[PDB]
Amino acid sequence: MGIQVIATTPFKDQKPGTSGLRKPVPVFQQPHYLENFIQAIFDTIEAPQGQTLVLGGDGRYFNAEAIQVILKMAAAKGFARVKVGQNGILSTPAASCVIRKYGAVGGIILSAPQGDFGVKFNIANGGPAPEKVTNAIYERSLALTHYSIYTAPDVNLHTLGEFPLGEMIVEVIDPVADYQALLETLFDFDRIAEVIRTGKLRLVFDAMHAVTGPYAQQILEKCLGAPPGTVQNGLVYAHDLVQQLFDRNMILGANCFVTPSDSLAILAANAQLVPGYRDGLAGIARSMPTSQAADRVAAKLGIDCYETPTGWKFFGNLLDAGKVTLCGEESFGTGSNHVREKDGLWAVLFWLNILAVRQTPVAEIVKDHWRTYGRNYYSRHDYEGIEGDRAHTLMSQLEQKLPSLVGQTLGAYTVATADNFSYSDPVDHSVSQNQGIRLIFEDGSRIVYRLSGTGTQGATLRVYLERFEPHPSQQHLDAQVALADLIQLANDVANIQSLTGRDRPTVIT
Repeated sequence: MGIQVIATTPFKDQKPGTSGLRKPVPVFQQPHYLENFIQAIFDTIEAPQGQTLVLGGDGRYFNAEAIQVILKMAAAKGFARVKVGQNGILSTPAASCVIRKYGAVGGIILSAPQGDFGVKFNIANGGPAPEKVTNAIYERSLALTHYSIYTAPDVNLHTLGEFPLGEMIVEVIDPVADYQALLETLFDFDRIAEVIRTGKLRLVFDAMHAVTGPYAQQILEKCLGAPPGTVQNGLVYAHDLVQQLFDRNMILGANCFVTPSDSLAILAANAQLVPGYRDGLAGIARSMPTSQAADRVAAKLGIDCYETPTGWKFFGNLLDAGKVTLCGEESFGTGSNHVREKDGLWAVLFWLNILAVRQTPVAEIVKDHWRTYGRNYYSRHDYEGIEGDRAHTLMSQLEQKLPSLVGQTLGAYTVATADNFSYSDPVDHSVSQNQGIRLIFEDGSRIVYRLSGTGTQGATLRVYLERFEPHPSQQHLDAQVALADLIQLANDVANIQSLTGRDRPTVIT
């Protein structure tokens, strides 16, 4: 029955941030809440005329109804076509792939405190929206008096094809096809299927949930022949398997978790074993608080190693410019220039290709990596819920002390660098300042302090502890034992206990 203007009034906290707008499901269900935010997104696209929008999500409650609103608003917007996943299903790496392949203007990914609802906006290069766009969406969400939508019955998404909706085409694509074709240009799927068939080696992963869901289903079990039950539908630690180093399948059993910090280093050190990275890496990038494990690898390969502020956001300029091929973020995962997002399956397949070529279990690959490059012991200590400006007093009192720290020896560690991390973008030349305090020692060890959640009633102080151990006989300690000396130095110099009243960290990774 056609395009309609519908009056609305602003909501107050439609401020996206790093992963898009994440609110409890009832908050997104408020009348006009979703429409307000989607309207604010579309008002940043100026020339939708012949453009394509990508659309999908992770199933889960409210996604089905939300995709129907987004389609109907896209038709009113004037998009030529919306590539939407079958049954509304599209993963974040898949959407990044699909956006990049077809030149889409961007995409809306509906994925996600456990139980929240999330709306993410990705732009033309396939990556997350930069802050200048996110802030523009939030500001528009506070000034809107109306929105446009095409009133029509819901479009069925069970079967593939092109379906009309106004002047717009609703193309229901296979969620996995394009994305699996990209993964097949990067890895030897033949050799991966072989090492699963023999079933002698555990499966390795570095991002939580990488070995679950319908993508890991179709690729690992249906395509690559893994035994049913391998993929969970909605764990042994590699450091444990190395300590325990001093007939039935193995894939189907436990999966071996390698931290994103070490995984990025190992993957880069074995990159030339796989088809997609045989000619070599252009460079590596990690978020600043990620451990320096990949630094040691880049140095031996003679490639640059970029240190960016936390976010898969800053990786984008380096990947587009060809300065970087592999990248990783502490406690989040790894990825490459094949897409513009963290990719858990990519790392899982990349590990499985290494295991198939080197013919050796994960625990030996890791033990050998540390033998060659040294181990970067690495734990994060979170102090959650400090009040607002006591954490700010902690960071200021420490920032004050930093110039005098340089050159001095505190216990066993000599300070090479004590600074407030700033990043000058080698492409943007945009400076990001005050991204955390770094104590960098000459032996290669490090202590990093960052504040998070500034804006809430409370803030979280994060302390990153890193000890570099070159001696192979010292490379299988318990991480907290190995870090004990750096721990009590980090606490003393910052005066954590005296200035926050906390005796224990809240969380210790």
